[PDB]
Amino acid sequence: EVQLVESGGGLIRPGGSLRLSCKGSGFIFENFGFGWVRQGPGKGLEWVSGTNWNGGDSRYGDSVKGRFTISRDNSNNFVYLQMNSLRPEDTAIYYCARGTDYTIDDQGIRYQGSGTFWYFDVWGRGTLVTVSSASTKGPSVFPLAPSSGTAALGCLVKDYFPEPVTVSWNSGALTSGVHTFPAVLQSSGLYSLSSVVTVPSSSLGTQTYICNVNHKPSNTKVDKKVEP
Amino acid sequence: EIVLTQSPATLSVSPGERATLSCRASQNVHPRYFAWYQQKRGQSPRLLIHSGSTRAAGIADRFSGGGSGMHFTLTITRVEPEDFAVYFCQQYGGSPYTFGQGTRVELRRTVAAPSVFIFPPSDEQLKSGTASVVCLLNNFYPREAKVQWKVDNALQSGNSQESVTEQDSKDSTYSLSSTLTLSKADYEKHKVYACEVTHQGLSSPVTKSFNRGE
Repeated sequence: EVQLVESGGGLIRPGGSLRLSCKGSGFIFENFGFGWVRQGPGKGLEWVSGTNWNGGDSRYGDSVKGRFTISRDNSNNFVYLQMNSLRPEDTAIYYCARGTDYTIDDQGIRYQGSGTFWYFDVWGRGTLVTVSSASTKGPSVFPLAPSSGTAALGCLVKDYFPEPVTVSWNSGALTSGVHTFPAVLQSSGLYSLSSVVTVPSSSLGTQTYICNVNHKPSNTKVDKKVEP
Repeated sequence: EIVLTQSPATLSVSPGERATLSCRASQNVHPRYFAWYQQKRGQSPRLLIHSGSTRAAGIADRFSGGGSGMHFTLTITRVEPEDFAVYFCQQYGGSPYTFGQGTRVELRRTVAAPSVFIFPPSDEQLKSGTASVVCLLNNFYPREAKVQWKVDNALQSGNSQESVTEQDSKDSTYSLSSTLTLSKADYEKHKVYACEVTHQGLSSPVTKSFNRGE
């Protein structure tokens, strides 16, 4: 029943501001501390901000000290994170996480009800925050012709924005041996991935192979047949 | 500031074996001020151990933490297939609170050599001013593999990007793609395009290549 829900994520140009909101429910919001943890594109976890049960103690991450601001509303079950002057390096999934419902002072005594942001026992689904100056674009689909056991063919989806893109082969029929690689951000601020599939050596001449690229954020749908 | 260093980077284990993850703190940390998190693919992280060696809510019996000073460990008695994920260690004895870079727990299988393919820049792309040469490594274990590009016996650097799949669900292998991007101008200036792959399953570095327009 206990759940945390993030909101406020989305595309933001460099230098812009944004405000994240977290709705706590199913627990006594008053006793717990809270904190924000972000996770970049396929990387580890980084501590961003945190606040205690009453909000009297608020620490921030080293990278974001001064730019970010955390606040809470105990009378409405909300945790906020004001983010100012966003750089491309702040692109990540931001998790709203619940702290403790207690604390322990210097003398080693336990204080019930005075929660803090030591560790986090409850995490939300997180909200995605993309910081880029580039504009929305549909992908260009180039073929990867098999030339000289077996043979590999594929589709190079290049220069699109933003994520995601879905690649399927022969609609829903072809699945076995298909490898869709994670997208890679280029120097131009545009994404680009590859999707390959291995087929029998003599299977080329008989049956055709199409990759169904589907980029919803640009209303783009592309069918690409691949041949030597 | 306390820097946490997890080792090993990748922990290759088999279902049933015992797993011991390590975290090397730069400064001394009180044993009661440490935590461990688990994160399966595509999901939010989850607390396993808090207060040094206390199992979180609904955490299985096999998980256990401990340690003091600069060395902390998380131990799984026998690992289940549900335990294959990324594990982060966290300290909170010193401000600011920091995480480890993470330890990937993978399913260990037998060594498999990569099937190396190579793709020339499509004519559709060359007609648009760019050129992308793709080098593919198929179904290879372990994850460690070095790929170096050679254009007319000249080593490349910085102009190539790599991407690798998650561990396959069927055969527990990996697949890697290395994309070398060049302008159409510099692409026409050359003839031989090679891709030298170095792997454990190979007795010696395999080199797949093609000649432009042949």
